[PDB]
Amino acid sequence: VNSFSGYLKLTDNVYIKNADIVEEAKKVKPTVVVNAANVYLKHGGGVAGALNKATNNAMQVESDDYIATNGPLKVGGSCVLSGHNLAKHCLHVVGPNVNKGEDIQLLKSAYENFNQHEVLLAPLLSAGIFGADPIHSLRVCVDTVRTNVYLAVFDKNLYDKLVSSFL
Ligand SMILES: O=C(O)c1cncc(O)c1
Repeated sequence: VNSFSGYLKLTDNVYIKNADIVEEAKKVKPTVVVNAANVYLKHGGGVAGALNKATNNAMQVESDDYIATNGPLKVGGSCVLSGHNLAKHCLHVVGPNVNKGEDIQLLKSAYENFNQHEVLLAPLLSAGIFGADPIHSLRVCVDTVRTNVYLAVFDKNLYDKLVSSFL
């Protein structure tokens, strides 16, 4: 049993809810929250900007030190950093950004990072301002992630469309 409440079960291991991931992280304090990161860990907008704002910019300060030491992530890659006041850990995952021309096939590689963690609170990778079709992102998630994933979809309209269209 875990602390996640009000989710809709899609599969054996994937659950979904209409929720602000920031508000959900603050309530649950999950072991892992996933950030919709870019390779530079520049948390300017969407999930990353909202998560970073909720940490009072401590996520960005930590991220800048990580990049100064290690250089940029790969598209499809990830790193584990602090979850600050939101979670134990933040798994920063880089899905491909369609608005930068990145290979959508990298979305499966991005989701494979989730399999290193038994339970996660996450957004749909490459959705929102990353430009991918969220229906596609949910299908790749279900077909890739084997660990237990609790998806927080920000848009009520989109949430209802994801549920209604789910095969
Ligand atoms: O994860 C989301 O629900 C999301 C919704 N809108 C914009 C965005 O970048 C992400």
